[PDB]
Amino acid sequence: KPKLLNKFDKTIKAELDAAEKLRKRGKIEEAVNAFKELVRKYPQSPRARYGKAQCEDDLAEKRRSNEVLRGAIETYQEVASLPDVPADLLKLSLKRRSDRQQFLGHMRGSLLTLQRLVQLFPNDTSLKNDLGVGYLLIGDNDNAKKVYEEVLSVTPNDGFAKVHYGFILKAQNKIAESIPYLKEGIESGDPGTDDGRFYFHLGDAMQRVGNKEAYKWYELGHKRGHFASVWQRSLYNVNGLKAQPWWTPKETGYTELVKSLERNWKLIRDEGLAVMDKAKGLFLPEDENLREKGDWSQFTLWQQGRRNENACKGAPKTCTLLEKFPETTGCRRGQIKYSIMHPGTHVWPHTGPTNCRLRMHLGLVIPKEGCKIRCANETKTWEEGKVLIFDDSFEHEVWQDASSFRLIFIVDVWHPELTPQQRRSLPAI
Amino acid sequence: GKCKDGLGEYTCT
Ligand SMILES: O=C(O)CNC(=O)C(=O)O
Ligand SMILES: [Mn+2]
Repeated sequence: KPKLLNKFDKTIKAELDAAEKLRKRGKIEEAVNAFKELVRKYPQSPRARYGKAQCEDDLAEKRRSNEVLRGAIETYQEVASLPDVPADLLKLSLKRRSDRQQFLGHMRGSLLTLQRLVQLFPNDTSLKNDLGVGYLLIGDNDNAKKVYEEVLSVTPNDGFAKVHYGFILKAQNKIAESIPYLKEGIESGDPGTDDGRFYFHLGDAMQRVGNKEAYKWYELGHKRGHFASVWQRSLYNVNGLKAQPWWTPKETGYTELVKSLERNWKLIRDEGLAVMDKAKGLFLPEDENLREKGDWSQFTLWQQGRRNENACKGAPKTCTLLEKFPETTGCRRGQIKYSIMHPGTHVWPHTGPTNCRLRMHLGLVIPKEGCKIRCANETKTWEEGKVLIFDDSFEHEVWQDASSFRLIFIVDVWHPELTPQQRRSLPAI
Repeated sequence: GKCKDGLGEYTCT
């Protein structure tokens, strides 16, 4: 289907075919030298150049080297610099460049590549879509929205553009506006629309607007292998881990940590209260759109397994206490933080991003009534000096209708059934 | 942005 040979390359199709054959046979070692020879002989051949790039790519796989892949990334661009490059070959070479640049984390660089691709092929919708993703991976939702808007003006039926437009809208708290786009987009069945993210956010948006069809999409999302279950909808998961909403200290194995938190809960409280009084700026409002209403702020000591030095100067003994416990201070997919919630607060039902952590709550200041937390189908309350443990990858919801503030201490731990190796390798969240 | 309590970002890692 794809024509990759220009006028000149057709006159050397034999040599080019010869070289490619070696690559396909896995003999990626001598296939390089073969294309390197053709490149030397025909320094303007796009197909010879693309051949070199592809072998360098495979070599990066075999060797698992970033420098050789970095080299392939440049060779892929080299192809685009040559004269008389066929469109199909031009598109292929630059697409793969972007792909691998995103693999290496050169998202900024992958963007310029995608912008170039859209400039070179202004009629290709799928490239505009990929450009949109490029913007989303750098947190540039504004430019991503423009792109998908640009796409839908020309192609209102593109499901990919719809889910992504819906995703951006919901992230903008345009809840009602987002639903038709997420729904129609998934239903379109286009490639790239069967993503757990869109199932996750469609249902949440539905829940927020009182649409009882929400769990119909959680159910479908589960049936298509995105959610471990209808209640547990985290997307960054290690499959197999014991999954249950509520845990007991003994069940986690982290009994020393719990003892330490409960035995020393008052110094933990006092340092938190002291920050409230003399440094309330260290408490930052919740900024993930998880609130329907009310005041909710958090004072973070650890995140992604990294100690916040300045924060710990506000809770020095607490931080000194926790340094003893690497199961939490080394949890690169959790946090350690004070969490204060005031009356008139309701937190939407929600789920955390990963099943790789369990979440501990130490009661510090708990009003006699008004404060409760539901995880799955069971609601519980906090007690001062007592630890609650739940898996926040399960849907959970929170209320604060007391007559004064409620302070807790949140301590995340690695899921106990995670092997030491897993705890070392898992990318941070 | 980071995904601390939820899944708001297009990618969390
Ligand atoms: O901190 C609070 O009051 C509520 N906490 C949560 O919902 C959580 O830890 O995931
Ligand atoms: Mn939560």
